[PDB]
Amino acid sequence: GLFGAIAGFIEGGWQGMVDGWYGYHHSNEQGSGYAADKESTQKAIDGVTNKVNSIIDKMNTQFEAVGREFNNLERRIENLNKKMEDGFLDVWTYNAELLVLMENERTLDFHDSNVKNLYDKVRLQLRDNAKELGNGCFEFYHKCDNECMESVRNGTYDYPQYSEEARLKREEISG
Amino acid sequence: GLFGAIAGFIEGGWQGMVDGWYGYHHSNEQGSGYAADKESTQKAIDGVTNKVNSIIDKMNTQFEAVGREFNNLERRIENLNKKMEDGFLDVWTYNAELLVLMENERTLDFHDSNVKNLYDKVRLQLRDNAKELGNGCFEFYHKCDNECMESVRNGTYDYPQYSEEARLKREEISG
Amino acid sequence: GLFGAIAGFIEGGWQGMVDGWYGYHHSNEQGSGYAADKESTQKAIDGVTNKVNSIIDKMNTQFEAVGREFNNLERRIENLNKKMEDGFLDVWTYNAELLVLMENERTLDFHDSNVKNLYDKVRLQLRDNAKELGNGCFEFYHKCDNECMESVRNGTYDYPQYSEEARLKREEISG
Amino acid sequence: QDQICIGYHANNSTEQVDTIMEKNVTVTHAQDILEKKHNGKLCDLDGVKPLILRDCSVAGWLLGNPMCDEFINVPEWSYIVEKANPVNDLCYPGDFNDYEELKHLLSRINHFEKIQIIPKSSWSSHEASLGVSSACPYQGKSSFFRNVVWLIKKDSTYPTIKRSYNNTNQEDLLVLWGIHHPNDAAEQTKLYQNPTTYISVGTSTLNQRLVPRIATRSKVKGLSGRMEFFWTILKPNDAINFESNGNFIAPEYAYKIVKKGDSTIMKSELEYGNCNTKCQTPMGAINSSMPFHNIHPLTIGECPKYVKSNRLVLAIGLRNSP
Amino acid sequence: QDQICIGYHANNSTEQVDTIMEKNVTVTHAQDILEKKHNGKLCDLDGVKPLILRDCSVAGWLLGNPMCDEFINVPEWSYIVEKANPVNDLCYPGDFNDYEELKHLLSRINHFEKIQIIPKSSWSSHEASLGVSSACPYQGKSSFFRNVVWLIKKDSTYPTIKRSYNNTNQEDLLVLWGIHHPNDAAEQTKLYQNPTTYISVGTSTLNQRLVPRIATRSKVKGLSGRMEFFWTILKPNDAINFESNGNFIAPEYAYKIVKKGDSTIMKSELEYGNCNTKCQTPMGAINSSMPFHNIHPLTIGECPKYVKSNRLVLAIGLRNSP
Amino acid sequence: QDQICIGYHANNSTEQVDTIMEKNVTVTHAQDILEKKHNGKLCDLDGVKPLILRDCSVAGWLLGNPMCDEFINVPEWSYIVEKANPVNDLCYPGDFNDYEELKHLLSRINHFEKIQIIPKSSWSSHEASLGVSSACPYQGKSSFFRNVVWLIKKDSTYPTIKRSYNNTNQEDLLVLWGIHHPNDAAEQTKLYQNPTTYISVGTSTLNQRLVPRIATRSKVKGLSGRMEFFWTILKPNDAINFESNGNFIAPEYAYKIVKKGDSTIMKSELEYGNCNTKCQTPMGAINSSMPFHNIHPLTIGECPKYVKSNRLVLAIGLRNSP
Ligand SMILES: *[C@@H]1O[C@H](CO)[C@@H](O[C@@H]2O[C@H](CO)[C@@H](O)[C@H](O)[C@H]2NC(C)=O)[C@H](O)[C@H]1NC(C)=O
Ligand SMILES: *[C@@H]1O[C@H](CO)[C@@H](O[C@@H]2O[C@H](CO)[C@@H](O)[C@H](O)[C@H]2NC(C)=O)[C@H](O)[C@H]1NC(C)=O
Ligand SMILES: *[C@@H]1O[C@H](CO)[C@@H](O[C@@H]2O[C@H](CO)[C@@H](O)[C@H](O)[C@H]2NC(C)=O)[C@H](O)[C@H]1NC(C)=O
Ligand SMILES: CC(=O)N[C@H]1[C@H]([C@H](O)[C@H](O)CO)O[C@@](O)(C(=O)O)C[C@@H]1O
Ligand SMILES: CC(=O)N[C@H]1[C@H]([C@H](O)[C@H](O)CO)O[C@@](O)(C(=O)O)C[C@@H]1O
Ligand SMILES: *[C@@H]1O[C@H](CO)[C@@H](O)[C@H](O)[C@H]1NC(C)=O
Ligand SMILES: *[C@@H]1O[C@H](CO)[C@@H](O)[C@H](O)[C@H]1NC(C)=O
Ligand SMILES: *[C@@H]1O[C@H](CO)[C@@H](O)[C@H](O)[C@H]1NC(C)=O
Repeated sequence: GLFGAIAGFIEGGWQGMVDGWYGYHHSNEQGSGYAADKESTQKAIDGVTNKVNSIIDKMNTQFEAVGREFNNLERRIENLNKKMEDGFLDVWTYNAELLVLMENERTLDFHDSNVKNLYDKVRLQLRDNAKELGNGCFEFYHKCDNECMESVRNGTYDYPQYSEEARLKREEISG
Repeated sequence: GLFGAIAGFIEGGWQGMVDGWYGYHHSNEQGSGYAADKESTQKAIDGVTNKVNSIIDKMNTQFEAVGREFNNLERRIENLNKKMEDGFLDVWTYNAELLVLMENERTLDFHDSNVKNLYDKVRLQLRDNAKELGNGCFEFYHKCDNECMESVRNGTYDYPQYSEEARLKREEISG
Repeated sequence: GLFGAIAGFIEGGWQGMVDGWYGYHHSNEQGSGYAADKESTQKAIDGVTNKVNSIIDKMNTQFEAVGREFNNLERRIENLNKKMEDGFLDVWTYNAELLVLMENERTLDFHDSNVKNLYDKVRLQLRDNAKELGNGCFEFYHKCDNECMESVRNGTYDYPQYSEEARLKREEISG
Repeated sequence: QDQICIGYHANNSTEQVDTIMEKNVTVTHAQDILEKKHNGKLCDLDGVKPLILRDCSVAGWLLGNPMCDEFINVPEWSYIVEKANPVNDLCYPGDFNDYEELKHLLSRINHFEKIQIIPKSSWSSHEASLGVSSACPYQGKSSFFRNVVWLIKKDSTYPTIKRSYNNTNQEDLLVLWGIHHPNDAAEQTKLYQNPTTYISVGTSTLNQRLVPRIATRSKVKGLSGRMEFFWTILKPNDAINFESNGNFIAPEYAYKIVKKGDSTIMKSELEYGNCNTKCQTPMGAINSSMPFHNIHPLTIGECPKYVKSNRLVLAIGLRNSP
Repeated sequence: QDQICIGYHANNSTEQVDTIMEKNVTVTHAQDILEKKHNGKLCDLDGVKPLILRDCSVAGWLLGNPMCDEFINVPEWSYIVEKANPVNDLCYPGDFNDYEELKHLLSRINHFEKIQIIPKSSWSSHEASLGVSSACPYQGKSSFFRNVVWLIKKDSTYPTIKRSYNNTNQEDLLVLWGIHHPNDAAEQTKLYQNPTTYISVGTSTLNQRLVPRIATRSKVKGLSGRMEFFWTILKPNDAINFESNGNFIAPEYAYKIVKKGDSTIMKSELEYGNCNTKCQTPMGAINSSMPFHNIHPLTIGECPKYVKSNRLVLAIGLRNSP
Repeated sequence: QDQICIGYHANNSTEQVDTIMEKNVTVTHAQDILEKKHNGKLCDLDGVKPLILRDCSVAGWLLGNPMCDEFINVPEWSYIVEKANPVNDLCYPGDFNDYEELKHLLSRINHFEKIQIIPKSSWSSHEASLGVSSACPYQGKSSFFRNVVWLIKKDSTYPTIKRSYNNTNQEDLLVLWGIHHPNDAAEQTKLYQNPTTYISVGTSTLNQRLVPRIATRSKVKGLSGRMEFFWTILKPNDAINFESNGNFIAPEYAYKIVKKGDSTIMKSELEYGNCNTKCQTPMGAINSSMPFHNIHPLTIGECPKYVKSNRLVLAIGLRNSP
C-alpha cells in the first residue's frame, strides 16, 4: 500500500502462520516451519485494540428522553424538533461513516508499516551474511541451525560468529 | 513530503510526461523519452476518485423545510431555532474545512508514497549495476537498450546478466 | 513507528542537541558535537504550527445567548432545548477528542518521516564513502574534518574528492 | 541453501471492509461498531419499573375512566408507556387543559399516591348520584369517571357551592376538576336550575373562572355535551377554593406527587419483560456498549447515537487475499 | 552513459489547495466540494409547483381580500412563497387566530378545492349585502372579503341565526369565520340590534363561544373597528353548527383539503421559472450533487449542508512546482 | 575513525499526550487546546455594560417595587443579570402576562428611557394616593409600585375613566398596566363602587377587555387579593385608550425602547467587575483564544465550544522517551 510491503515486494500472506500477524518462515536441516514475531504482533494488537477502544470510549452519552409530546396545534415546534433530530442523525451518520473509512485505511497502512519494519529488522541484523532475494526471503550464505534462526527472531543474531564462513561462501558464489 | 520523494530527492515533475501520473524517463543509444507506469497510475486514480466520491456519497440528505414561522410573541422559540441552526452551521463548517485539509495532506502524501515505491522497486532491481544520482535517476554501469529498460519497468530486470560488465565499468570509473 | 526511524533503527534521541528538533552528531579527529539541521527543522515547525493554527482558526464562532427562558408550563420546550444543547455538546466533545488523537499520531509520525528523510539524504550523498552501521550512524571510509562534515550538512559534499582515498582506505580494511 | 522469510497472517475470512480509497477489501479480522440488537422487550430503567397503561390514555387513567383497568398502587416509575391510540381516553367526550404538560410532568415520578380529598357523600345540598352516563358504564350500569363527581340539582335548586381543601399532606398534590358544557338552555335548566353559571377556583397561585359554553354540537359516543378538565399542583399547607352555581365536576380523589426527574411518554405495543437497562426503545431494550445504533429514534435513557447506516465495520486484522 | 529516471506528472495548472500543514500548494488537479450556484428562480419541488402569492398574505388569499388578484385555483402545491411584507393582508383591520399554525398546515397541500357551503342567497332574515367597507375596496367601490359574509340586521331586527353544514364530501374541509368588534354600543345597536351578543360554533371537536369586545381604538385605514378570524378542520361526516346573536362574519366558501406532507412558507421576491428542483432557496434553485453549499440558510427540499465558507477544494492531482 | 550520526531532539519534558493507538505518551512539547480560565467577574459585552438588577426581578424593576432599586438608570445594556431567586418581584401578589417574552425583549437594549405619560395629578375624579398596601412596604410604611397607580373610588363614586396617550416620542414605548382581582363583593365595593366592572385597552394593534375575577383565595403576604399585569409596545404616532369603571391599575410612567439586538437573561449571584469581554459566563468572563472550553453551558457572547473534557492536548514536539 503506502510502504509497498504487504501487497508489494511480499506477494501474499501465509496461511501456515496461525499464532500471530507478522512472522518468520524458516527452512534448514532440522526442517521448515513458521514462527511469529512476539513483540511486533503484540504491539500491533495493543495499538489496534487501543484504537477501537478510543473510538468507543470518547463517546459522551448522557440521559435523554424522546419524544413526541406536541399536539396538532403545535406543529411548528414539532417541525423544529424534527429539524434538530434529523440534523443530529445526519451529523452522526456522516462522521461515523467517514471515521470508519479513514481509520480502516490507516489500520491497513499500519500493518504495511509493521511488516516493512520487520523486514528491515532482519535485514539490519544479518547484512551481508545473507542474500536479499527480493521476495521477502533471505538466503543464508552459511549454516543456520534452530538456535541461530531463533536468535534471528530474538533480535540476538550474532553476526561475527558467522562473518567469515559467509564471507567464504560469498566469495565462492556471489561472483 | 512524508516519503521524501515528490518534492524531495526528485526536484520537480515532468511536463513531458502526459500518458500518466507516475512514470519513467530513459536515455540510451537509441535515444531519449518518457513512458508512464500505467498500473500504479490507474490504482492512484481509482483511489483518489473513490476518496472524493466517498466524501460526497456518505452524506445523508433528507427533506427539510426552513423556516421562519414564529411571531413576535414567540421570539424565545425563534431563539431556540437560531441556536440550533447556527450550531449545525458551526459543526458542518468546522468538519468540512478540517476534512478537506486532512484528506488533502493524505492525498499529496499518497502521491509521494506511490512515486517512492516506484523508485524503490527500480532501486532494488538495479542494485550496484547502476549508481543512485540522488535526483531520482539511475546511471547504468552498463549499456541498457530499449528492451532492457523495458525489463526494468516489467520488474523482470536480469541483474546477474550484467553484473560482471557493470562491475567492470564501476571499478574502472573507481579510479 | 510508521517510518521505522525514531523508535526503530535510531535507538534513542539526543539530550545533547538543543539547536533544533532533527540534527547530526559527529566525532572526528577534531572532536565531537551536535548540530541541528535547520532547514528541515524549520519545515517541521512551520507544519506543526500551521496544523494547530488550522485546528484553531477554522472554528466559526458567532454570538449566541443561553439561556433558560421557559416557565413551568413550557417544560416540553425546555426538554427540546436540553436535547439540543446536550446533542451539540456530545458532537463537539467526541470530535475534539478524536481530532486530538488522530492528529497527535500524525504529528509523531511526521517527526519520524522527517528523520528518515534526513538519514536518506545523507545516505544519498555519501554512498560507498561510508558504511551504514544501521545505527543511524555512518562509519567513514576516509578523513572527514569539520569542514568536510559541514558540506554533508550543507549538502555540498563532493564524493569524487575522496572516492579514491576511500577506495584504498576500504580494501585495506577488507581483510 | 538455508533461508529466512518475513511474511504475514492469512485465513479463510470472507469478512470485507471499506476504506477511503478502496472498497470490499477482504480482511483478517473485523469488528462492527454499529449496534443493531435489542431484546424486544420493555424493561425497567435502572431498576425503576415503567408505568404501563394498557388501553388507557393518561387522562383516562388519572380520572377514573370506568372502561379502563381498575386502579393500581404504583408509587414510582421511570417512564410511561401508552399505546399509539388507546381505546379508552375520555369516556364522556371533551377536552383536557394543558394535557401535554401534565403528561410530561407525570412521565417520571418518584412518589405517587391516590388520596381521597372530598367524599362524594358530603355534597348534602346537591345531587351527587345522578351524574352518570351510558357512555361510561362501570359494572354494566351507567356511570362516570371514578375520581371525579358530576353534581346535579337537588329537588329543584342548585345552591351556590363554596368548598375548600387544605393540603395537610407533606407532599405536593395534583388536583383535577371539570366543567360540563351542555347543548341547550333546556338541558342547562334541567341539570342545574340556574341559567347563568360559573365555577371559580382559587389557590395561592391559581385564580380561575370557568364559564360553560352552550352550543349545538355533533354527537360523539351519542352525546353532544362536553366535559372539560383542569388541574393544578397544590403545595403543602396551601388550600384550594371552589365556588360554583352549576356545571361543576368536583374533585373526589387527588394524587400525592414527588418529582425529582423528567422523562417522556413512550408509544409502544410491546409488553413488560422483567428486565433492566440504560436504554429503552419502543421495539425493545438495548444493552449498550457500542457508540452507534440504528434501531429506532424514539429512545429513553443513556443510549448510543442513532445513525442511518446498516454497517460500521472496523478493520482490526490485515488484508487477506488468498 | 545511459540513464533511467523516475518522475511524475506536471502541467500549467494554477489551482491551489490548502492542507492541514501547508497553505497555497499549487496542484495538478482539484475538485471543489462546495456548491455556489443557483438558477435565480422559483421552481417546482419534485415536479410540484409552489403556491406563489404575489402581493397577498395567506390570510388575504384564504378570505377573499378583494384587493388580492383573483387567479386560477391551484389544487396542489409543495411550498408557499410570500413576500417579506405583502401589501394585501386583512383589508378590514384585525387579527387571525392560530394563524401561523394554519400557514404551516397549508405550506404543503395535496388537494385544495374551493367550495360553496352556505349560499349568500339564504340569509333572508338579515342583510347580506350591506356588510361592506371602504377599507376593503373592490373595483373602486366599497366591498368585503369574498368567501366570508358580513351579516347586518334587516330593517330593525337581527333574529338569532342557527345554521349547520354537514361535510358530505370525502375530504376534510377548512372552514373560516369571524367576529366584529365595534367601537361603541351605539354602533353595536346600529348594526345588529341586540346589545349583548355571541357566536357559538360547534363541531365533534370544537366548542367555541365568542363575544365581541368593545374598546376605543386607534384608526387603521380610517377605522377603529376590528375583525377577528377563526378556523377549523371539519372531518367528513361531521357537521359545523353556528349560532349567532349578531357580529357574525359567516362562511360562504370553505376549502376541501388533503394533506400528506409538510413544508414551510418561503419569503422571496423572485418569480416562477418553469423549472424543477429538489432544493429550493429564496435566491434561486440548486442543482444539488455537492455535499455542501453556501447560498442561503432558509432552504426547502433535499439540500446540501449549508456552510459558511467560500471554498472547499479537494486535491486530486499532485504538487505542481514550476 | 570518523563518524556521522543522524538523530533527534530530546529533553526534560514530562508532558504526556494521547494517540489513537497509544496512551500516556511522553512528548517534547505540547499545547492545550481546551480553555479552562475565567476571571470570576461580570463584565461588559463589547463595551456595553450589563443590566445588573441585584435583588429585583425584571418585574419588580419595571413596575416600581419600592423595595427595589431607586431606579437603576441604564440607557443601554447588552444582557440582564438576575439572581436565582430575587427577593423583590411583585410586592402585591399576582401575575405578569407574557412575562418571559417581555424579559427576552428587554434582555438587550440600545436605548431605554423612563418617561412620565400620565401624571398622578390628573386623576381629579378618583383617589390616586390610597392605593397603598402593607404587602408593598417602603420604609415601614404601606406603599405601592412607583410607576403604576392603584386607583380607588373617591368619596363614594368611581366614574367611568376615559384616557388616551399619543406616543409623540420618536421611539417605541413599553406601557404597563394592571387589574386588581378582589376576594369578595364587599372588598370590591369598598375599593370601587361598581360591583360589575371592566377595563378596556385599545391600540391600533391591541383590543383588550379585562374583567376582574372575584374569588376566594389563599393568603399571600397575608393577602387574598391579586394583581395581574399587562403590557404593550406603543408605536410612534399611535395612541393607547383606557376605559374603566373600576379595578384599574393605571400607568404613570412608561419606557422609551430602541431594540437592535437580542440576548438573554443570565442567572448569577456575582457583581459587576468593571470589565470587557466577548464571552460572559455566570461564573466569570473568558478571554477567548482556544476553540473549546469547559467552564459553563449558559454563556453569552462569542464563546468557544463547550465541551465535557478535562484536557485537549496537542503534541507539537516529539516523543521524549526517558
Ligand atoms: C392549611 O392548613 C394548615 C394546617 O391547618 C395551615 O398551617 C397552619 O397555618 C396556621 C395559620 O392559619 C399557622 O398558625 C400554623 O402554624 C400552621 N400549622 C402548621 C403546623 O403548619 C395552613 O395555614 C393552611 N393553609 C391555608 C391556605 O389555609
Ligand atoms: C351528516 O350527514 C350524514 C349523512 O346522513 C350522517 O351520516 C349518517 O347517519 C345516519 C344515522 O343518522 C346513518 O344511517 C348513515 O349511514 C350515516 N352516513 C354516514 C356515511 O355516516 C351524519 O350523521 C351527519 N353528521 C352529523 C354530525 O350530523
Ligand atoms: C397622535 O398624534 C398625532 C398628532 O396629532 C397624530 O398624527 C397626525 O394626525 C393628523 C390627522 O391624521 C395629521 O394631519 C398629522 O399630519 C399627523 N401627524 C403625524 C406626525 O402623524 C396621530 O394621528 C395621533 N395618533 C392617533 C392614534 O391618531
Ligand atoms: C346528570 C344527567 O342528566 N345524566 C343523564 C344524561 C344526560 O342528561 C345527557 O345524556 C348528557 O349529555 O343522559 C342519559 O340518558 C345518559 O347518558 O345515560 C341519562 C343520564 O341520567
Ligand atoms: C356593514 C356596515 O355598516 N358598513 C359600513 C361601515 C360600518 O359602519 C363600520 O365599518 C363598522 O365599524 O362604515 C362605512 O363608513 C365604511 O366602512 O365604509 C360604511 C359602511 O357601509
Ligand atoms: C461489495 O461487498 C458487498 C457485500 O457482499 C456486495 O453487496 C457488493 O456487491 C460488493 N461489491 C463488489 C463490486 O464486489
Ligand atoms: C493563498 O492564495 C490566495 C489567493 O491568491 C491569497 O489570498 C492568500 O494570500 C494566499 N495565502 C498565502 C499564505 O499566501
Ligand atoms: C496515564 O497517566 C495518568 C497520569 O496522568 C495515570 O494516572 C494513568 O494511570 C495513566 N493511564 C493509563 C492507565 O494508561
